[PDB]
Amino acid sequence: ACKWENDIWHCMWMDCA
Amino acid sequence: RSGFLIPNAKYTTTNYFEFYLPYYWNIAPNMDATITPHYMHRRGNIMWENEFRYLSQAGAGLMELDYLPSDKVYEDEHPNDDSSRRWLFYWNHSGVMDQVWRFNVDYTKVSDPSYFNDFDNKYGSSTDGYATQKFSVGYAVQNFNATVSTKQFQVFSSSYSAEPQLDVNYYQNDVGPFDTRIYGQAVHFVNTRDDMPEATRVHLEPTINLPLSNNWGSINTEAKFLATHYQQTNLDWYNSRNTTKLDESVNRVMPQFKVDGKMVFERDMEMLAPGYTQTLEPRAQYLYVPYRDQSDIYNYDSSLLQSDYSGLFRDRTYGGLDRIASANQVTTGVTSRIYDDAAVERFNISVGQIYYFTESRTGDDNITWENDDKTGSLVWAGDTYWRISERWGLRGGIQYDTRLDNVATSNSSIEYRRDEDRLVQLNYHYASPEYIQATLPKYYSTAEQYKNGISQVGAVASRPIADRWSIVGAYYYDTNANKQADSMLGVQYSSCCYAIRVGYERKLNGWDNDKQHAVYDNAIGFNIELRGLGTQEMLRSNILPYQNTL
Amino acid sequence: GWHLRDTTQVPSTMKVMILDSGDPNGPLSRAVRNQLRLNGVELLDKETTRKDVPSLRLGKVSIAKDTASVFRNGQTAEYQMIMTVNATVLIPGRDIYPISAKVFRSFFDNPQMALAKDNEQDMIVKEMYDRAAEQLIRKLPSIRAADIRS
Ligand SMILES: CCCCCCCCCCCCO[C@@H]1O[C@H](CO)[C@@H](O[C@H]2O[C@H](CO)[C@@H](O)[C@H](O)[C@H]2O)[C@H](O)[C@H]1O
Ligand SMILES: CCCCCCCCCCCCO[C@@H]1O[C@H](CO)[C@@H](O[C@H]2O[C@H](CO)[C@@H](O)[C@H](O)[C@H]2O)[C@H](O)[C@H]1O
Ligand SMILES: CCCCCCCCCCCCO[C@@H]1O[C@H](CO)[C@@H](O[C@H]2O[C@H](CO)[C@@H](O)[C@H](O)[C@H]2O)[C@H](O)[C@H]1O
Ligand SMILES: *CC(=O)N1CCN(C(=O)C*)CCN(C(=O)C*)CC1
Repeated sequence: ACKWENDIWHCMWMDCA
Repeated sequence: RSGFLIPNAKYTTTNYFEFYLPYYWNIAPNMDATITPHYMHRRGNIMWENEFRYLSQAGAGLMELDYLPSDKVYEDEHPNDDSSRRWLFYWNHSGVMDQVWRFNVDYTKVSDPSYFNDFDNKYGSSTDGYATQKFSVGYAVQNFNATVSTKQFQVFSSSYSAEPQLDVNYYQNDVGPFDTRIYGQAVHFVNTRDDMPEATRVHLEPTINLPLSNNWGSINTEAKFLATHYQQTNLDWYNSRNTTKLDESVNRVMPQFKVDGKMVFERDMEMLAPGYTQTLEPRAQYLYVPYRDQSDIYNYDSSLLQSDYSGLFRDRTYGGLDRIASANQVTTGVTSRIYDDAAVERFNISVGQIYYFTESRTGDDNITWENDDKTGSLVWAGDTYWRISERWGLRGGIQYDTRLDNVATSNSSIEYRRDEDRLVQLNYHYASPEYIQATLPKYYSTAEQYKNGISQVGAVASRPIADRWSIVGAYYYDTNANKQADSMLGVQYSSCCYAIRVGYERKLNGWDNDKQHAVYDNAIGFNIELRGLGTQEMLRSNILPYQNTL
Repeated sequence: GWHLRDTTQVPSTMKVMILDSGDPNGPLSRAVRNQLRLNGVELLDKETTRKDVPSLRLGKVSIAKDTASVFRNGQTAEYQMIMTVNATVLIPGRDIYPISAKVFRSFFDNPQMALAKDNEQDMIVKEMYDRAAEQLIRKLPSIRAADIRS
């Protein structure tokens, strides 16, 4: 699990490690 | 009105001599019943078959109940079993009531996995690997639908079931220039084994799209949002045996962006056929879905989808919702059509490919490719249809994957058909061993009966004689093993008041693990009906039934 | 001698039409309505008082799932799905012209992931209707020429 950072829009479209 | 039909006989290698003594009972309009004693000599008993056909406001339905109280052959092969009785229950219901209610039932349940290899194949087949048991009740109006269904499977060769599954679709078309829709699902996954994980999944998917069109071009932009919640239990046994651990609570949130575009060009086929028109249609589609690590979610209902030409532009790599592969790709294809002077399409040919800018990942990538290709043009597909004349037609398709380093699959067919009674057809199916290894379980790749793939040539023919005789033949042959797969002959004589048909079939009917060879079944039977020449019925009687390809 | 398509996929005499079927809330009706709205066709109810509007009546569809190929043990390897749809375009003054669509799809069988295969089958059916709808639209001009020939 994890919690989204402040920049929800940019963080939504990024890939995962 | 109600009485005895003509008894019919058969000789098979499974039950030797078989006798049928049907009795028809017209209970009322929309209610027929058929009670058939079926004496089997090798099993030395009588199977009682009970068919019930009904029509009601909820729709049309058919139930079948076959019961054999004891079986000598099954007793000999299973001497430690408590009882040797066999049975089969089948129920097929389909109906739409008041244009809004939809009732569907497709239920099959047999007593043992070897039922369809030993008994007649009326509502089942020996080619079946499992029996389906599906119930569904839905409410559908013009902008809304909500369905609740149950899906269970009886495997013949552990299975997951949705108990229950709820799907909801809502649409709204005129929100400014945008079309909008929302999809929702709630499913409970249960396994037959008591040590496998159980799941509850809730999924939401709002989609918006802007379409634009001309006389020649079209472009659709689509933004979709996927939010899934998993609650998983019974993870102790799985987690104690796997290095990758399943999670009890999982949230998967991901957007999807898609752009599709089509163009149409026209030209006049002046040199070949004046009045004929040729259309060239290029189509492109960019798809982006960010990568989400889904290794902590068990795969319940996601399977890899075949990628034909139409499947190249699909936005999903797997079915279901347990696995959603990341995408950064562009699909490009072209379709050429040829229409005659009457604006009737005589020819079409499509070729397309998918180019991957990044590897498609789900976090759990266990599929065995033949090479480590990850990006570039990896998937190619092609299709073709040609109506050569009013009686001649040819269809074909091919799917190539560079990761297999082979042609994945292919199929072809050429058919002549003067009418329902006079026809010839040649067909070919191919699936490579690499595709079988990649898309199927490991023991498929290691087993003799599975590992070689498919290379099958089929020929079907049907010819009337004297406007009262009909002769039908079929032969399906495997080029890899150089062995017959299926063969069928059938001759029917039709009169004004009656018809008599005699049929013969030899088919693959199983595998012998001891000497490691296929088992064959031969069946020759006669049938008399009280009065077409029955060509189409005979063509649909074997394990590889005929289908019209124009 | 290639050029962009200067005409419309739907003929100008069919730009306003009546969509009629025995299952107006079914998947085929929804797919056909979406396809007709794609090419800017104005759909009317069957009880409208506007005359000289061609009517597209959707017949009953049939979906068959047969075994295309088998393994060495006689088990099903590939399933072939065939969707057949019949319809009639009635131009009120002139005549009623029948049309049909046939769609072929294939998929491999997997008992071990049978439930997943069932989901895949549903997806395939949800594609097939769309293809059938497209085929119906592609038979629209051939009717129109048949209206002009007679
Ligand atoms: C009409 C329907 C409504 C449509 C509304 C528009 C929705 C789409 C919003 C823009 C996002 C889609 O655009 C998509 O953006 C992502 C941002 O991660 C780009 O993706 C790229 O972004 C950055 C680059 O530094 C990386 O984090 C990422 O790994 C990379 O793939 C995709 O290449 C692009 O295709
Ligand atoms: C682009 C539009 C047109 C595309 C559609 C064309 C029709 C489909 C192809 C049908 C041709 C016959 O089917 C074809 O059979 C041969 C073998 O018999 C396959 O060939 C495959 O197996 C043979 C085995 O002998 C290997 O030697 C070969 O390297 C391998 O590719 C082809 O991969 C398959 O496509
Ligand atoms: C498209 C039109 C053409 C198709 C129509 C014609 C249908 C007939 C196809 C030819 C095959 C049928 O012929 C098949 O031959 C095999 C040869 O292994 C024999 O099969 C079996 O028969 C007996 C009983 O087990 C044994 O003696 C034999 O060794 C064994 O192979 C049978 O004679 C029949 O099963
Ligand atoms: C915590 C989490 O599961 N996500 C947010 C973390 N971020 C981010 O950019 C803020 C990126 C990775 N991500 C993954 O799934 C690996 C997205 C979900």
